[PDB]
Amino acid sequence: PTVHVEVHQRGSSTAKKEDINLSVRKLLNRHNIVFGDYTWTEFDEPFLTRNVQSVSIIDLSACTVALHIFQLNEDIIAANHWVLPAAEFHGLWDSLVYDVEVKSHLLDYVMTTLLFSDKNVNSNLITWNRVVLLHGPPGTGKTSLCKALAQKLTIRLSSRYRYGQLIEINSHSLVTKMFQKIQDLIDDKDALVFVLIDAVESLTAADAIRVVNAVLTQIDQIKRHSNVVILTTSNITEKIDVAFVDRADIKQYIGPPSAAAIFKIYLSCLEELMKCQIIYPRQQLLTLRELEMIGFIENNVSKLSLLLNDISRKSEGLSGRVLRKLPFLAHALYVQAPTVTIEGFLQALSLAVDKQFEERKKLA
Ligand SMILES: Nc1ncnc2c1ncn2[C@@H]1O[C@H](COP(=O)(O)OP(=O)(O)O)[C@@H](O)[C@H]1O
Repeated sequence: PTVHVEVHQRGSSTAKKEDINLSVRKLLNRHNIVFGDYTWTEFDEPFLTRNVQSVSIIDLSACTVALHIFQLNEDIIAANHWVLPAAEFHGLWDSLVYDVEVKSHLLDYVMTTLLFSDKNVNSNLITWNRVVLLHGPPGTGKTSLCKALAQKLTIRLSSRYRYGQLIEINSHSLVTKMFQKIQDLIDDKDALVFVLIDAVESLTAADAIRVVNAVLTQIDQIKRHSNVVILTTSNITEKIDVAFVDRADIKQYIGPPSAAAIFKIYLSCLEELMKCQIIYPRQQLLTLRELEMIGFIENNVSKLSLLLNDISRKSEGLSGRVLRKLPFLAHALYVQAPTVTIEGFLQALSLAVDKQFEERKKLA
């Protein structure tokens, strides 16, 4: 069995990754027994304190332990460009809460695609290509998940590629000049190059006819390369569109979150405010599973978690975008103070949610 361990090497570190590889594996033999996903940020060994920010075990270490040691990179006309792994995308993957194994299977699909591409599997005999489509209603994290997926793959494939690239083309819009810069990045075969075309449905809605055909033909060229992956998103979940998108061999529906997911999302927001001490004092909050084990009995330990559970349920229907914005509105409208008890914040969050749906009915 294989266990994955992501090692965040400090930007200021100059040590070889083989040295870090041996240090981290000594640390794991020390602790050796693991209960689940655990992350060390403080170390006793001074070589690790110097060169490693965090060691995270991610989903008894007699399994096969795979280390992924990476450094974050701290820093083209109509395109955004990041060198991967990018500091901007650090923590994005974990901030996206989907139902079980949406992100897992998506990672595995692209992993198999890259494996098949790397071994020159004949696609006439086994179906695969280099295009990925996430489709969903707007605000479900599709663009973020593409970026987070590109970051995960670069980190997980650090043995085959030395770094990654992400080019985000802004659909709202020389075309030869942009794809020349993309080809220069592809020319470096030590790099896994991701090209992200957001909301491709706007292309078929948009003189405008020539620009589209120019981009589709440029896409057809770069996808001929082994180190290229094309990520696309569509905010219309149902409709058919453009060839390379409709023929994408990986299609994933991304819908709005369930009440179970909303609960986790809110929990992550409340944890963050407690970490920053905007919510003070800190209090213990229960997960759904923990609530289910006590049959949802209302007592001092559970009262506030039950209240959050009920806020999550009347939040059903809202997108993730709105959900992670509501704690900001809750604080700005109903707290307006540097500090607030969790009781006060949950009440504020509840009002903010009601306000969202009042605004909704006015649009109806
Ligand atoms: N399922 C989710 N869980 C947590 N946060 C989410 C989720 N979906 C969206 N968000 C938040 O909304 C932000 C913007 O979403 P975005 O990726 O632009 O949506 P889309 O591209 O699908 O329109 C994300 O960066 C994220 O913080």
